[PDB]
Amino acid sequence: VEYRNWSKPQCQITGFAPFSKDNSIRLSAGGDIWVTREPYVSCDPVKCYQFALGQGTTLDNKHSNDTVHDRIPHRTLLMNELGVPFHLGTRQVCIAWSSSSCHDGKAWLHVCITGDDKNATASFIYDGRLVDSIGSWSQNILRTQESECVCINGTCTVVMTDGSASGRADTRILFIEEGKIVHISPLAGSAQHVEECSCYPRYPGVRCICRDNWKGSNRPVVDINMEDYSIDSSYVCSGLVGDTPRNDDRSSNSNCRNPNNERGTQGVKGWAFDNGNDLWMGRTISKDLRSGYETFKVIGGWSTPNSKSQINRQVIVDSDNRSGYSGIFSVEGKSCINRCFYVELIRGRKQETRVWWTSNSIVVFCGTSGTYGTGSWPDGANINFMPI
Amino acid sequence: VEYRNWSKPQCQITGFAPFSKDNSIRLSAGGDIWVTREPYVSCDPVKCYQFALGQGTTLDNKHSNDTVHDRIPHRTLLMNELGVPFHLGTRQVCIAWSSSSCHDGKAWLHVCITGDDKNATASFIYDGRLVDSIGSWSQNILRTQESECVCINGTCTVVMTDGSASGRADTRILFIEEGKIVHISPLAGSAQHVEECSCYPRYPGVRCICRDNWKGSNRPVVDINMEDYSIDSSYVCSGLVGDTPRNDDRSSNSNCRNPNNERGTQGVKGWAFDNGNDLWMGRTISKDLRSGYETFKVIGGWSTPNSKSQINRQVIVDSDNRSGYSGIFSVEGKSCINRCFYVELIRGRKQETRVWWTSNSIVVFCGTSGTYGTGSWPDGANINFMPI
Amino acid sequence: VEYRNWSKPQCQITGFAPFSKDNSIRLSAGGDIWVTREPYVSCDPVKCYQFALGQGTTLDNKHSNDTVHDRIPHRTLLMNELGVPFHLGTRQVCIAWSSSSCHDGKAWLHVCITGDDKNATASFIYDGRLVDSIGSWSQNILRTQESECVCINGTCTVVMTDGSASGRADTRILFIEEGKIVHISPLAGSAQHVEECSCYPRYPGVRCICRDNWKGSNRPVVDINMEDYSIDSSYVCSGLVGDTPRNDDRSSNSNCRNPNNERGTQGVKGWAFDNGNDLWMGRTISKDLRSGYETFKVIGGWSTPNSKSQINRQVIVDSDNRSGYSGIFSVEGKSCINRCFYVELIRGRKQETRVWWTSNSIVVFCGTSGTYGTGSWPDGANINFMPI
Amino acid sequence: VEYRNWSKPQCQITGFAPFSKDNSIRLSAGGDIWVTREPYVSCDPVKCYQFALGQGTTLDNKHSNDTVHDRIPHRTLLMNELGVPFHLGTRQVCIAWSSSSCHDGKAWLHVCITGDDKNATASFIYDGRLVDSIGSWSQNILRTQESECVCINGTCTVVMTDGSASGRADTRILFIEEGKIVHISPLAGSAQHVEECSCYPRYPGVRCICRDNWKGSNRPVVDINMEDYSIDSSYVCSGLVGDTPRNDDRSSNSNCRNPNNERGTQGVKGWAFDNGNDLWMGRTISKDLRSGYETFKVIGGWSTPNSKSQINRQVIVDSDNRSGYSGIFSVEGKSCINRCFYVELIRGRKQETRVWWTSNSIVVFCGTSGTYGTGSWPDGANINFMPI
Ligand SMILES: *[C@@H]1O[C@H](CO[C@H]2O[C@@H](C)[C@@H](O)[C@@H](O)[C@@H]2O)[C@@H](O[C@@H]2O[C@H](CO)[C@@H](O[C@@H]3O[C@H](CO)[C@@H](O)[C@H](O[C@H]4O[C@H](CO)[C@@H](O[C@@H]5O[C@H](CO)[C@@H](O[C@H]6O[C@H](CO)[C@H](OS(=O)(=O)O)[C@H](O)[C@H]6NC(C)=O)[C@H](O)[C@H]5NC(C)=O)[C@H](O)[C@@H]4O)[C@@H]3O)[C@H](O)[C@H]2NC(C)=O)[C@H](O)[C@H]1NC(C)=O
Ligand SMILES: *[C@@H]1O[C@H](CO)[C@@H](O[C@@H]2O[C@H](CO)[C@@H](O[C@@H]3O[C@H](CO[C@H]4O[C@H](CO)[C@@H](O)[C@H](O)[C@@H]4O)[C@@H](O)[C@H](O[C@H]4O[C@H](CO)[C@@H](O)[C@H](O)[C@@H]4O[C@H]4O[C@H](CO)[C@@H](O)[C@H](O)[C@@H]4O)[C@@H]3O)[C@H](O)[C@H]2NC(C)=O)[C@H](O)[C@H]1NC(C)=O
Ligand SMILES: *[C@@H]1O[C@H](CO)[C@@H](O[C@@H]2O[C@H](CO)[C@@H](O[C@@H]3O[C@H](CO[C@H]4O[C@H](CO)[C@@H](O)[C@H](O)[C@@H]4O)[C@@H](O)[C@H](O[C@H]4O[C@H](CO)[C@@H](O)[C@H](O)[C@@H]4O[C@H]4O[C@H](CO)[C@@H](O)[C@H](O)[C@@H]4O)[C@@H]3O)[C@H](O)[C@H]2NC(C)=O)[C@H](O)[C@H]1NC(C)=O
Ligand SMILES: *[C@@H]1O[C@H](CO)[C@@H](O[C@@H]2O[C@H](CO)[C@@H](O[C@@H]3O[C@H](CO[C@H]4O[C@H](CO)[C@@H](O)[C@H](O)[C@@H]4O)[C@@H](O)[C@H](O[C@H]4O[C@H](CO)[C@@H](O)[C@H](O)[C@@H]4O[C@H]4O[C@H](CO)[C@@H](O)[C@H](O)[C@@H]4O)[C@@H]3O)[C@H](O)[C@H]2NC(C)=O)[C@H](O)[C@H]1NC(C)=O
Ligand SMILES: *[C@@H]1O[C@H](CO)[C@@H](O[C@@H]2O[C@H](CO)[C@@H](O[C@@H]3O[C@H](CO[C@H]4O[C@H](CO)[C@@H](O)[C@H](O)[C@@H]4O)[C@@H](O)[C@H](O[C@H]4O[C@H](CO)[C@@H](O)[C@H](O)[C@@H]4O[C@H]4O[C@H](CO)[C@@H](O)[C@H](O)[C@@H]4O)[C@@H]3O)[C@H](O)[C@H]2NC(C)=O)[C@H](O)[C@H]1NC(C)=O
Ligand SMILES: CC(=O)N[C@H]1[C@H]([C@H](O)[C@H](O)CO)O[C@@](O)(C(=O)O)C[C@@H]1O
Ligand SMILES: CC(=O)N[C@H]1[C@H]([C@H](O)[C@H](O)CO)O[C@@](O)(C(=O)O)C[C@@H]1O
Ligand SMILES: CC(=O)N[C@H]1[C@H]([C@H](O)[C@H](O)CO)O[C@@](O)(C(=O)O)C[C@@H]1O
Ligand SMILES: CC(=O)N[C@H]1[C@H]([C@H](O)[C@H](O)CO)O[C@@](O)(C(=O)O)C[C@@H]1O
Ligand SMILES: *[C@@H]1O[C@H](CO)[C@@H](O)[C@H](O)[C@H]1NC(C)=O
Ligand SMILES: *[C@@H]1O[C@H](CO)[C@@H](O)[C@H](O)[C@H]1NC(C)=O
Ligand SMILES: [Ca+2]
Ligand SMILES: [Ca+2]
Ligand SMILES: [Ca+2]
Ligand SMILES: [Ca+2]
Repeated sequence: VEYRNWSKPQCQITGFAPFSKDNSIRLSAGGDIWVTREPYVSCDPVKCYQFALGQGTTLDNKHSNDTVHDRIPHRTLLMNELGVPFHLGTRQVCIAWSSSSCHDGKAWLHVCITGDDKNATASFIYDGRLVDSIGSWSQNILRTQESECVCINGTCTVVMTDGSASGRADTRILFIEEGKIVHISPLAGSAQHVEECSCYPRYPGVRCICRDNWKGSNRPVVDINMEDYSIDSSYVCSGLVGDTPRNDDRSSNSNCRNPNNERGTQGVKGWAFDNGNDLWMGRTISKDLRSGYETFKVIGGWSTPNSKSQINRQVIVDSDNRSGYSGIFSVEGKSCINRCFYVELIRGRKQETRVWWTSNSIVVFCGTSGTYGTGSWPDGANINFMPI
Repeated sequence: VEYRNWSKPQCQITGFAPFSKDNSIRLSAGGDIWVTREPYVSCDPVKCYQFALGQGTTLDNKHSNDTVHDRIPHRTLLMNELGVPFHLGTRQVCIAWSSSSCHDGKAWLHVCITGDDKNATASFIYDGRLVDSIGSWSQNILRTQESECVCINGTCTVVMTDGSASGRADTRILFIEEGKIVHISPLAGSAQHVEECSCYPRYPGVRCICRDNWKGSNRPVVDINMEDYSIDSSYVCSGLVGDTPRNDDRSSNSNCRNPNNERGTQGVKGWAFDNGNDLWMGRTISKDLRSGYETFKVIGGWSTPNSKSQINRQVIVDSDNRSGYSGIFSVEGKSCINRCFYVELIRGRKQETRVWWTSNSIVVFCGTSGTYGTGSWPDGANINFMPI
Repeated sequence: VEYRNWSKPQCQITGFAPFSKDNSIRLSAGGDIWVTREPYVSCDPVKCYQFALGQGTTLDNKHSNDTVHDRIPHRTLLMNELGVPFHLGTRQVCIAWSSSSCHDGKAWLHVCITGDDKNATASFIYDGRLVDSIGSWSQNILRTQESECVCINGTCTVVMTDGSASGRADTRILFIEEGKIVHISPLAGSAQHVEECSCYPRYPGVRCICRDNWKGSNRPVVDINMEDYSIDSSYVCSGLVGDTPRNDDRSSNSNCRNPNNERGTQGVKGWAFDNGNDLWMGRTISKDLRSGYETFKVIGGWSTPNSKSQINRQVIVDSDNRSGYSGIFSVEGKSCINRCFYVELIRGRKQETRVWWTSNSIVVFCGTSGTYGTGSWPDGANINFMPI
Repeated sequence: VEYRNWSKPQCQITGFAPFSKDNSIRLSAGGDIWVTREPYVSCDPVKCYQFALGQGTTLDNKHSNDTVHDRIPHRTLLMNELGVPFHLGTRQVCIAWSSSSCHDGKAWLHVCITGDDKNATASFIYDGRLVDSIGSWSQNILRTQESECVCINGTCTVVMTDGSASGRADTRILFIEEGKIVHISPLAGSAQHVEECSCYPRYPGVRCICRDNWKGSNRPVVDINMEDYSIDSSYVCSGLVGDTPRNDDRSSNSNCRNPNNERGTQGVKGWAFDNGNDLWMGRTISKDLRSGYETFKVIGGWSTPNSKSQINRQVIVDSDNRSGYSGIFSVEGKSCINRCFYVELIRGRKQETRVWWTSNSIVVFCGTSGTYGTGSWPDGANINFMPI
């Protein structure tokens, strides 16, 4: 067994093709299914696994009432082969209300965060053993990715932040070998706020598109040099802009360097990735609510301040259905490495009031160089049939 | 690990012996079992797996209401070891309302089709990764086998069609190596309509008996030359005729070359395979409804226009119980390769009105050169005990 | 991987020690558990599996009503690691209302019997593939062991009978290599009726203690010569006598050669095994009903006509609780091969009338050369808490 | 595969970091979860498994009524990967109302005890086979660890006791190779009563901190010489004292040699381990009830009679929530071997009267040399939502 070094060209893609859907909410109205949120999928070298933070309860269970809250001591990271839903025989890999897992070629790495908001501890579990831990540096909710970390040659890097949600915060990128933190680098460059990074191997680096929860509608870019541990950061040039709230494409802007200050506050985890000077990306279809999801290529989106020429758009969840968080994940192919993404469909409170729980389900698509058609693949549950 | 090349004689068979039954509908009245239809079983070199398209819900779940529909975005391909039923811990291998999976010696191939009827996309998942995709060529429901594809020396072939259901349609046979489409051949020869092929290794070719949904009660034969990618097609000579609707054996005909035009429209997936000049086959016992299932050898059935001398018949599901789709699957034996088949028993709407769901269960038999007796092995559920 | 040849001394045993209990009936009042009967456990070279014939339904399911019947088309052989109960994710290995499985060192062999009582077919599934089949020779319920077959050097032998239940019947011992029947030997020697053999490796032979359902309270002994395929048969000498109905030890007899004709008709599957001139055995504690279960050594029980000196008795299920079938299974130890047994605890109709189902649970003990104490380990379900 | 010899330094630890929580009671109000108590986790060389004694029933099942009792014939040892809860597909490894499992590098060892209180039998199951058994020496509840045994170079040692609960009792330490008892040593040194040892590898020995159920609030220390089979025993020096009932730190004492006689009677399984002259330990936060759980280092706690200087304390379950038994488990790390612990959170009767069952759930932490924060991770179930 050898370490993953990811040195293969990114595959050229034409757009995305359907890959998986687990249908957890339709099934919960006739089965015992875990209540979850912040899902993600990561992939070892032979097969793919889906993950999620559970709320320590199943949906048709009175303990699902008020699961809107993001942090309780009972949240654990659930892990299953991609496609098998979170039934009662699923494994709780660790205690966590914030996580990031990745496989380095030889074993899985899970960083799990639980604890008091003001004094959280992050555990680094590697190959089944606890190998290290870190406590909260700014005493205000130590958080992380909520999607995959990425390892090159034995070192896995994860980006975490502690500080204000909508204010200045402290961000450090950690480099860890076999579960042991081997270096910590503070954020550098121009990003003003960084939360939930969606990171991906871009040999010899790793690149992350994150959430700016303070001043931007455009998303931050964090660049990690795996050899010097140097960090660099900017914003995505695309004038099209992927966070929610966002302005609307007529009036939206990005200059590649600062927060655009257009409906800056709040956000949603998202992804985007480069292809030459172009950008492939997804965002919700609504500019105000987390509804619908669409992906497209922005010609010039990676390199020209404000480029808004779009092409190859695809609807993934129509605008009348709910979406949520989304992230990227890379699968190594035979000749190139491909990029795929998952989009969390959340259901329940606060937006839907008939029930007292909050849960999600997932749908995931992978890049393709072939051809494809059209569709909309939403959650599917009829809220009127659900246990409340 | 090496590629399956299937070069071994077909085993001589005497008839079929019982092999598996999963009992999914009896169990659904006291367990959480997936709602499914279009089942099939395929087999890797060490063990056999059963598959089916689920309706993204379990039976005792309000979302099972109106599952009569064949295509919704929530259908996924379910996969389990043959014999373990589709309980909540089953894996949804991909998104699909039409599929075909096969194992080439080294990994599984799944072609999954989802999307808009007018603009569907077929994904080629090989060894866990998405490796290729194709969009709809005639903009009218891209569909495929619904049973096993077959691979020889590394190339797997699947036959798909897009076009009218009962009208002229476009059929292409795709050759794919490691998930990547390496050639596409249009249908050739005399078949007029080809849907749902039941294909099997017949070294160095592959032969398929399909469904003619427009003008025939006799079934099409598609012959694929794995070396030139040439396609040839005809109809099965047997005057006995396996599609449903069918005429009745007194008045039924087939001339090996054209649709017989006897109750042509509509059909049901079926199988049949050759043995010298003889034909082994199964069809429903009713000539109008999908009820009962029987298998037999037709002396001369493969080679003489209209041969109707039957022998070795076996009832598999008596004529008072429901059957459905059926297909073939080959298992490599020690000295010869054997042929087996599965018969889908559907239950629910539209035929049975007490409940609002539609689901199936399966029973599967394998060829045998030994001896056997008689029986009838139907679904078994008492419709009056079912959740509605 | 090599073939099991069982050539190691039988371990000297002092009595039996507790080994497993699966608690299927207590659990069925709060879980979806398969309805089953005729359980048995067999063991491959690394681990042990428990088996049973299911009634194609779970207990809290309306289809469990009237499961008293021994043969319906929906019965399948269930198989799980010893100790995990038959939950909905269990595998139905084959269709069968009568079975026998064994592992020959390299793969499992399952002989499964389904079909019409007057024309049943037995399938020989080996290593996942159907490899052979046989039809009913006397047209009257082809039946077999209901416990483990045993293989030595590649050949597995099973004993089957077809004929009257309580009358003269036809018994053949089949020798099968890799799933293929390689020889069939008719019964020889003095046994008058042979049903349900409990067989065990006794290098270079196999010895079986069976059920005489016509004229005996003493149990038949069938001896198979694996090298000439010769069969020999007698009755167990012990005057103590293990079938139920039985007379009572004061008035019971056995002369090692003929049925004792003491409450001959009917019976129950049982086991017994030799140790020098002694006999280790188990029987129900009642001489009329299948209640309680006790094991003991009968000094001289193997060799002296009528020996009744008992020693080392152990109660396994007290006389106020229900028991059922019981059988033997051998596990190869490090220096000797040990003998273990399972005892089926049945519940439900006809004896208990509150519920309409019939099911069992199991408890299993293994030989030991150490020390042990006392106990009673019954089913445990309170019939008043059960779903009816 | 080679035998575990545990010869690596203990890792230096700073305190404990969160490791797993299975949430079995919240889940039981919406799923079929086993009723259990006396949990523990043990770990083979690649991964960790959690264990527990089940009460042969699930919680939402009428058979859970009155599960307060510690010994019934239906209790079995359950075993799963750490983190997957005891759902219906869990394996009952053996019959037992008292257990101890450990992995010696090459296979698991399970000592299981069932039987009559006055005449219990302990089975030694090794690598799937029963290999030995022992009967009760003092005819009064043969009991054992209820947490992991530990093996060095092929020999596993377990400590068992038979005798009075609160009175003089007989304790023997057994040494077993491959499931076979190879030597038995009676307790020696100064401990007066020894129950439930929490033992750990301390090359070349094994050290155990146990429960003194007769005369002490301070816990016994048992030292096993793996080379001479010599036993030595004392009490933990720490004046802080970990059993419950206990006096309170102002008035508590320990002189390293005798029971302190401060609220001696009764107890609770616990752990503690040495680090130079210091002691790491956990105890309940209440000195009277099993509520809350806290861990800390006692400077001088291992070597100075009565040392009470505490430092590094951590709350694990706040004082307003229930805790229970706790034990230690060692995981071999890359350069040193680490120590981890589990704390059983019990719920139900007798303390909580709304329901009629008694069950537990677990939370587990592992040592860490890094940093950490604060939290409280209790069971979580709202007793008013539970099935009764
Ligand atoms: C968890 O477990 C516990 C304990 O578990 C064990 O419990 C049982 C269930 C076992 O089976 C095990 O499986 C289990 O593990 C449970 O707790 C128990 O729950 C019981 C109820 O479920 C409760 O009540 C008991 O239950 C027993 C069986 O369930 C009964 O036998 C018992 O009563 C018996 O004796 C009674 C004597 O009076 C008798 O009463 C009859 O009724 C009338 C009442 O009006 C008597 O007299 C009146 O009669 C007429 C009118 O009809 C005249 O009226 S009038 O005055 O003129 O107007 C009479 O004059 C008047 N009498 C006067 C004035 O004196 C009548 O005479 C009686 N009949 C006779 C023939 O005597 C009754 O029929 C029974 O025979 C009682 O019901 C248990 O106490 C309770 N135990 C504990 C420790 O809690 C838990 O419930 C479960 N539950 C859960 C959820 O876990
Ligand atoms: C079957 O399935 C296939 C695959 O899904 C599908 O094809 C894809 O269709 C989409 C939708 O049309 C294509 O994406 C669009 O691409 C155009 C750009 O392409 C045109 O122009 C360039 C040069 O500019 C030419 O080279 C090219 O040949 C085309 O002529 C974009 O402009 C589209 O974006 C606009 O439209 C979206 C809605 O479709 C808006 O939401 C978006 O905001 C953009 O609108 C803005 O700009 C417009 C002017 O530029 C303006 O008019 C609006 O008001 C607004 O300001 C979109 O990206 C995609 O590329 C196709 N993919 C491929 C591989 O062919 C089939 O359509 C489908 N058919 C059916 C029946 O289902
Ligand atoms: C125990 O189990 C065994 C195995 O299942 C079973 O044996 C099988 O029985 C079936 C049913 O009889 C056999 O199949 C029939 O085969 C005949 C042909 O065989 C006869 O004729 C040939 C020469 O022609 C001889 O060589 C041979 O020895 C036989 O004499 C077919 O004719 C049968 O088909 C007709 O009957 C069917 C119903 O059985 C109809 O549904 C079908 O439509 C056919 O009918 C048409 O033709 C008839 C004249 O040809 C006419 O009379 C009708 O009106 C109609 O027009 C059928 O294929 C099978 O081969 C046996 N298998 C083996 C290996 O022996 C036992 O019967 C079973 N016994 C019991 C008690 O359960
Ligand atoms: C703790 O746990 C241990 C292990 O379970 C247990 O020890 C076992 O006890 C049983 C029950 O006593 C023992 O089995 C009995 O063995 C005697 C024979 O042994 C005696 O005699 C021989 C010579 O004959 C001596 O060598 C030997 O030392 C003994 O003195 C059998 O006779 C017993 O069978 C009779 O009793 C049964 C009930 O116990 C009846 O059901 C059975 O039908 C037999 O009765 C018939 O014969 C009797 C005269 O022979 C007559 O009196 C009756 O009316 C009837 O006609 C039985 O097999 C077993 O060997 C012990 N095992 C070991 C390894 O020691 C402890 O007893 C247990 N203690 C407690 C308190 O739980
Ligand atoms: C964020 O998370 C971190 C990690 O959890 C946490 O840090 C830890 O805090 C705890 C609680 O304070 C620390 O443990 C205490 O340690 C002191 C000893 O340390 C002091 O004194 C020594 C020399 O004596 C100095 O070297 C050292 O620098 C400190 O000044 C203990 O005394 C504490 O025990 C007493 O307090 C407990 C409650 O905290 C009592 O329950 C216990 O019974 C002890 O009380 C008794 O003695 C007292 C006098 O000694 C007396 O006043 C009482 O009345 C009573 O008689 C305790 O062990 C731990 O070491 C810290 N860990 C690390 C790695 O730093 C942060 O506090 C946390 N912050 C927030 C906001 O959440
Ligand atoms: C650790 C934690 O609470 N993370 C939460 C984050 C933070 O609130 C934002 O990043 C602001 O910092 O976002 C969510 O609330 C959200 O957008 O739905 C969900 C997530 O659980
Ligand atoms: C992709 C799709 O809809 N396939 C469906 C096909 C087509 O309708 C026919 O092939 C006509 O083209 O047949 C069914 O309707 C049927 O016979 O029960 C089921 C199946 O789901
Ligand atoms: C194949 C079959 O029906 N086997 C059944 C046998 C036969 O009836 C007897 O062997 C008489 O032949 O015994 C049972 O009825 C019984 O004793 O409970 C159960 C079993 O299912
Ligand atoms: C074998 C057995 O009954 N063990 C039990 C022990 C003993 O009672 C004590 O060790 C006194 O000997 O402790 C418990 O009761 C307890 O503390 O909750 C639980 C456990 O099941
Ligand atoms: C088919 O494969 C087998 C097994 O690898 C090989 O021995 C045989 O020669 C091959 N035959 C052909 C015609 O490819
Ligand atoms: C312990 O085991 C390791 C791994 O096999 C070995 O290298 C080491 O030398 C052993 N040490 C002792 C003291 O047995
Ligand atoms: Ca924002
Ligand atoms: Ca037709
Ligand atoms: Ca009899
Ligand atoms: Ca005490």
